[PDB]
Amino acid sequence: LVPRGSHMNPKRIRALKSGKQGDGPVVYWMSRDQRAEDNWALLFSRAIAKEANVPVVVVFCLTDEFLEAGIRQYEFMLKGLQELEVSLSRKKIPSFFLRGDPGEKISRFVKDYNAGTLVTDFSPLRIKNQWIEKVISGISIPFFEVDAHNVVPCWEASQKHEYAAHTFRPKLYALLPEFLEEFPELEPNSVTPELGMVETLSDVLETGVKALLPERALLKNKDPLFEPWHFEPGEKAAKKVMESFIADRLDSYGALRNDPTKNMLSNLSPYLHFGQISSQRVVLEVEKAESNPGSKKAFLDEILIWKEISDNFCYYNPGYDGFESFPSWAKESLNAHRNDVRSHIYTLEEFEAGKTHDPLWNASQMELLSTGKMHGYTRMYWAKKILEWSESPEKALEIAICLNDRYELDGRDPNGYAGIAWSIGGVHDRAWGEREVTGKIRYMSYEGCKRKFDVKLYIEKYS
Ligand SMILES: Cc1cc2nc3c(=O)[nH]c(=O)nc-3n(C[C@H](O)[C@H](O)[C@H](O)COP(=O)(O)OP(=O)(O)OC[C@H]3O[C@@H](n4cnc5c(N)ncnc54)[C@H](O)[C@@H]3O)c2cc1C
Ligand SMILES: O=c1nc2n(C[C@H](O)[C@H](O)[C@H](O)CO)c3cc(O)ccc3cc-2c(=O)[nH]1
Repeated sequence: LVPRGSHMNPKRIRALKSGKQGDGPVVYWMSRDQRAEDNWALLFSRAIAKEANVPVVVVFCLTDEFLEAGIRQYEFMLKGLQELEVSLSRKKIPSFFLRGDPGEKISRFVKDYNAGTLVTDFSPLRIKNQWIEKVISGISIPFFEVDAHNVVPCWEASQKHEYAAHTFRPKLYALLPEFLEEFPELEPNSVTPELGMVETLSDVLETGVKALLPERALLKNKDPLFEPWHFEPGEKAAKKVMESFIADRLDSYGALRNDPTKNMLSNLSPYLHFGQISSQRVVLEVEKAESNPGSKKAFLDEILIWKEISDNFCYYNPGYDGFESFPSWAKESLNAHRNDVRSHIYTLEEFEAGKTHDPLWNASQMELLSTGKMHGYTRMYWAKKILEWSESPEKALEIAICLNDRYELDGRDPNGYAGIAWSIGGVHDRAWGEREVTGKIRYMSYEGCKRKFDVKLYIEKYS
């Protein structure tokens, strides 16, 4: 059914719904992993199709709202998809396009297109679970899930929530020999569909990407400060970004990754978030590069351990966007400090506009507003001050999530929920010295940042 093959480890795929395979095509419902290369979900779909002697097709369902995403994210995504249509067409793989709630739309497409098998990629977010539940209730064919985003499938890396990077790391590293491997080439279709009410991705893109942008987003926020030229979308551009990282930035990454005045990060996160490039691919190429061992170890721990522990966090904590997901020590500490007098209480709107008393905080928010990607070091500072200057930890978490999800190109992502939870709630951290308001949550002061990098320069750049 799912045939054996070179580099096709069956542990990457599991049945969401087992059943009777139909005579029709294999449909890959693409959602998280928007690429044609290095995509285990697409590769498995193609293998299932080959075994059944049917075509494989791809379908995508555009929702007009997604976790507070606006025009900046939808346009980045849709420009990517425009390129993807060409790549898929070159492999003779049809791509179809739906609009609305994927729950309803995907199950109806499965009926209308007479799919014999359904496959999707893996996301641990609540919204994907909700769509999947609805689809299952509406189909009568087998439905598989493939982890295309993680090197080690999320449900294999650990059977539970990992409290620390140091408990996850040995589990993950022990499984790299099995799962850190090259990808096979995607075989083009050899079987022709020749196949109403179904529009192709090509069809819907004939009048451009702008026509597809959600109306509700534009109306809610014109997004005047966004600068679209910092990150070009799509698989080709992602590859360029990875190659320039390796060539120009990787050697200095270990020394300078915590300095937000230096452009020494990979800049891969928007591409990784939309699955326009594979983290497994990135790891393979970094492993091959001759660079500083310190920098390689640091980079690999981020894209392997911290990225995959974020999927672990969301997968094993259904309330990952809530205070109750925090470790017990942190809930106890924040609870004990709930009635401490705050020095500042900012509204969502004040934080959003960068209108605090702290110019480093404001500059961090301006980097986010202007570029859609805040430096990783200042993201920690930024979220921690939202805790410090909100009425409650719950309110802080709500605000941090909202701004991250509204404005980061790489947001609405397990890495964001996990990073915000680390920052505000000590998830995957330890307790530090007790303070008013913030209790034992790790503190990051303005003066501490001044000691570590040129704060004045960062502020000037985003003024
Ligand atoms: C408050 C807060 C919010 C965050 N929100 C997001 C988010 O919405 N989306 C997002 O992808 N990351 C988020 N992160 C994690 C991290 O800051 C970003 O992944 C990183 O800054 C992206 O830039 P880069 O790809 O140039 O990073 P690089 O340092 O080059 O890292 C390469 C890749 O490794 C992964 N990675 C790196 N650092 C982390 C980390 N700390 N946790 C998890 N994975 C990591 C990412 O996939 C990243 O793209 C957040 C962190 C914090 C503290
Ligand atoms: O399948 C979809 N995935 C969309 N995604 C992808 C999202 O990463 C996945 O839907 C989740 O991983 C759950 O599968 C978006 C991601 C963003 O950051 C912003 C907007 C979207 C919109 C959609 C969408 O309309 N349909």
